[PDB]
Amino acid sequence: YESLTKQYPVSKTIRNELIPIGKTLDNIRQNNILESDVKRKQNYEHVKGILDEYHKQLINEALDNCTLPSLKIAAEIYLKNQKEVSDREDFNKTQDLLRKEVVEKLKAHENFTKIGKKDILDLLEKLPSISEDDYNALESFRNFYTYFTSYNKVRENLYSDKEKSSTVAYRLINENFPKFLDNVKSYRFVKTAGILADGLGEEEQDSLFIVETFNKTLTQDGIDTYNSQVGKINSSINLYNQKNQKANGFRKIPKMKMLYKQILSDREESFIDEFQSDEVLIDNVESYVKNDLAKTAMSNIVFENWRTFDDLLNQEYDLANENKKKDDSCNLIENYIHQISDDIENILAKNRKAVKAIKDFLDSIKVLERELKLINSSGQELEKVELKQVDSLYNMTRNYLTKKPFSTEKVKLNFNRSTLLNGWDRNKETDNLGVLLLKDGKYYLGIMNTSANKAFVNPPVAKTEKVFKKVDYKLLPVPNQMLPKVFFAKSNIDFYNPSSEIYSNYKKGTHKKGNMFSLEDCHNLIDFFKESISKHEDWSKFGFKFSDTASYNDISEFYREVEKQGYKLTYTDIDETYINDLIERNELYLFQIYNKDFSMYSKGKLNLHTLYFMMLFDQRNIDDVVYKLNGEAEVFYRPASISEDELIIHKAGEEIKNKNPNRARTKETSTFSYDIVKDKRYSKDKFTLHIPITMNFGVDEVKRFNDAVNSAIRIDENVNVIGIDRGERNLLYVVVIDSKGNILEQISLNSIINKEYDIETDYHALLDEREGGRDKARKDWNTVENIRDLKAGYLSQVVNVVAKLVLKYNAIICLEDLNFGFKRGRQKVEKQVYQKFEKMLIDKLNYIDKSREQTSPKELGGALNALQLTSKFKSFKELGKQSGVIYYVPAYLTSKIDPTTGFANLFYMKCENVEKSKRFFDGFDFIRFNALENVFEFGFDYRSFTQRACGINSKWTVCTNGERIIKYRNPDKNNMFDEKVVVVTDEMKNLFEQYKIPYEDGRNVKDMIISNEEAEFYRRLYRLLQQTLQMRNSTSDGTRDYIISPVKNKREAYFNSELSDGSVPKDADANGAYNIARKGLWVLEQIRQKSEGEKINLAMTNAEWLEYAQTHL
RNA sequence: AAUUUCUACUAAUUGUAGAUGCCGCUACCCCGA
DNA sequence: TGGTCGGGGTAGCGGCTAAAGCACT
DNA sequence: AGTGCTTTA
Repeated sequence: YESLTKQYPVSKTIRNELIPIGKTLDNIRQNNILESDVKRKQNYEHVKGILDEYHKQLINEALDNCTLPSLKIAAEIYLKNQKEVSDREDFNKTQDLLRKEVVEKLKAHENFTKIGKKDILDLLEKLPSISEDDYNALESFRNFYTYFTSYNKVRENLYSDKEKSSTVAYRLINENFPKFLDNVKSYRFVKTAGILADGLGEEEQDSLFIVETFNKTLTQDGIDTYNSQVGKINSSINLYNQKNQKANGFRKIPKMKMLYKQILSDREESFIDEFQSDEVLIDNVESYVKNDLAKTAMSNIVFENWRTFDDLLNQEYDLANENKKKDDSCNLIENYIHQISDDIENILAKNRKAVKAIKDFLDSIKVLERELKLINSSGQELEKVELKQVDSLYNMTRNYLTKKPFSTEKVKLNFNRSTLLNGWDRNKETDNLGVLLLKDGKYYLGIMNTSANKAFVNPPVAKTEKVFKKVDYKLLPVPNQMLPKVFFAKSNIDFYNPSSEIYSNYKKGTHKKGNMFSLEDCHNLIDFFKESISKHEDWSKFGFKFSDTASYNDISEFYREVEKQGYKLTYTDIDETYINDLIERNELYLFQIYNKDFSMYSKGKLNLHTLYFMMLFDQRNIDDVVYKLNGEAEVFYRPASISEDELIIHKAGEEIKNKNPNRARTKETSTFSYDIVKDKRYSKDKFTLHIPITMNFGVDEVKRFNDAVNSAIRIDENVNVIGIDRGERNLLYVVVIDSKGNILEQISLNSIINKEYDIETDYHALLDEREGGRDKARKDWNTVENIRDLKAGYLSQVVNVVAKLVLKYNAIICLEDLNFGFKRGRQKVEKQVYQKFEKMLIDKLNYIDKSREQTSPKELGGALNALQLTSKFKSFKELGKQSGVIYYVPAYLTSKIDPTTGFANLFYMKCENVEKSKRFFDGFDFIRFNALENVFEFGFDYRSFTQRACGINSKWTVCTNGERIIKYRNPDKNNMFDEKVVVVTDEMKNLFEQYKIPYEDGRNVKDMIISNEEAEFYRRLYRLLQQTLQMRNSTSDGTRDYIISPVKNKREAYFNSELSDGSVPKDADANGAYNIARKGLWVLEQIRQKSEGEKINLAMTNAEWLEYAQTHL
């Protein structure tokens, strides 16, 4: 499995730590960044609600009020069967948004705001603010490096693929017209809204047949006009919705109309305009006739009852009168809350009034909205008026904590250079302000001061032999763009004439995508590029070796060859004393980096991320196709969190005890030094970096899952398979196997152990009893352990275990499916944390690394070339397919039950009627009894059962022997139950003695039982019949294992889990893991059966699975 | 009870063993004061 | 069941982005 | 005769 190595350009962002070195307090202000007092954020009442609010004008004065409304502009049946046979993929385009130029009509108006042109947001005041304590008019701050592609322009594509299901400006026309073709295929006499709308009497629209400018719902008036009034009238009326019949209540949750949820620009942008008095203004100042009704209590300020008159009317018949469920008219029991919305006869009429009296008044109308319940004004009036137009902006007034990660109004400050760190190339040394440097071992970092940026352009040669080595590099970005950018600029055209024919060819674009042309002229263009780069000196410093003239790289291949060669790092000696001589002038912000790892006596193994950063500048290695520093690397300061006083800590003499068993025993004193210990990471200030990384830079191929597995598929080196399962006693018991089902491991991941350190961790009961502690402590207050953080850490540790197993035994991972599977079901892990375990196991299997103090990195797990075992995942919808080396198989009717009979659920369902029970018995061949082993054995054949193709060969004779510890129900003493049957046999000898039947003849005693008729007799016979087959034991507290299949496995084995043999699963969930492994080997055989890049589906049928499980020997 | 970040660690020790894309685009969900 | 406020996550939704003209004071 | 840069490409 030596393929799959650096076969996908993965990328990461190392998050390292900074500490200064030298003086490192350069500036007179002592900030060293000058992001130390922004002051733009405290008392933000002047500025709040300006930019994002005037986005409302920016959208309103640009969108097209009168679009091309006609759905019939396509002029097409679509698909009603009244058309020609030849579709020719045109009808699906008619379903699709085949129009193009409505965006062109949208963008007709540039639409700058009343307050200011873009220049007010682009002119550099070079200040954090201009506003004042009294008021502000055109407040702004400096530009901060390309807001355009990032913050505000994302809102300006509404008919596009923005990947959010609310900007519904074209999915409405995409969906409603197919729905109307359905509504004319069938007719609307099944829906309730056609006539429940006692008035309008329509499902959605005033007249459903006609088209309409549905974007009226998108604007300020919102979906209230579309929905809210008929929502209000929807109540206990229409008793046939509450009294079933052929229609008008065809389902319990119909709600037959909906326009899809409010657009991104809605729930947003309350009312305010450019005025010379400022307000925080979270509330509707224009007009709050809105009422988000929530109709339970009226006059709750001055009534104090959650239901107004229901509280007054009665208190006994609220529960004394029987509920509606068993005793089914809704209009007499629930119509109270529908007639409760008695409308207020009048229209607190108030606006933002008293702010001018003193400088500080904040929230008048917000307090009015808070204290007053919704105004009960904008009702319904039995017909769907523009009532409740301003719920859409009260929806800004509420939930304002939810929507605001980043607009352009709140970007953070940094060094006095917007482009900080955008590129650390040779030529851009002067402007990008960044410089890399390092001594031996300690990795330094330099940032030039703004005053003397050009001071570093002249490094004098070495004088003293105290080096302070400095690193620089050189590259060539985006060669699709730089190559046409250079040699076609008007300046370089003057400095070097190109041929007019080639310029004409490129301007018309003969050589671009989608054309047949003279390949010799394409070669002429390529030569023009090559020789005009030969003209250069800065570009010519690169060792560029492009292709040959016999057949040159295509233009995409040309840019690939340009990009992959274009990166070279080097270094030059610098006098340390000279750095000391210059830093006095406050001209260079120096830094250096370390963490837990960089310390020689700290011999312990490295963190994985300090290995990458350390090996990045491994100057002895070229790092040609290995990690390359790239892109912006913005820094981040945080302040100190917790004080030393709050750090409660013992002084010298802290011989405290160990929490762990087997180390609280051996070393209870906890021998230690007296550098007394505590988490210090929050005890001080901090500086942090982000270094983007393109691990496996320059790799020339992105591939797929079949590509990411088929190399293993031809020649195996992987045949083993990991099983995974969960259960009660073991949380996540795992089982690996071999090709032919030989179990090779039985380790419970409840227990893990540091083998190299070779001291037992006793992880069992540090897992199960600790999560039990969380279970019994989380009910009343938020425990220290989050509800899933311990599971996250445990699964994180398990990733190392499974990765080591994969690399040791060659085994491939075969986690259970959760799509072809049916239920959600009772589970040991509640919210499908197993799903994010799949995600984590993919995410790490993108790349184990040793991460030790010294390395010889030329290895598969040597941190140079990490094996990319699985390609990246896209979606859980994409899951259910083989994610590289993480296959999936279903898990249903086999997670608990061995397949030897498998009828844990009885082959028939439970019997109630006496004659049906008799018929159910009559399929049996013989019910018998032998007093030797006391076995009251039975007999039956497969063919006489429902679903007579599900199983295969149910001719086995279910026996009855051995004890069972089954979970009785004997609720006499408040849900008591007998913990066991004494033995499964002999509990019905008394039942036979009730009739005194000759049960020792060897006859089919059934012949008498059909003649016997007693309800309790057959009820108890049912209980013992289901219980003798209950082959999994309900393990007690202080668990005991008994996997006891009544059918013999040819040797009276019963797969008895009390035994010690390895092939026998030790526990029930271990047997389930074994079953998942046996499905895993089958799906691997299914894959091997194929012989092309095409692969059959991963799924299984229950019949086929039961067939193979029967034929597992 | 030590970190750069998270779980758990004491683990010969101002540390141990294993894991992680930071800013960022706005959305859904699912049950609930 | 449209009835209102969540409430915290879930999943598919920018990244893994760096030189050169060019209009510049 | 020009440094900031938003532009491109």
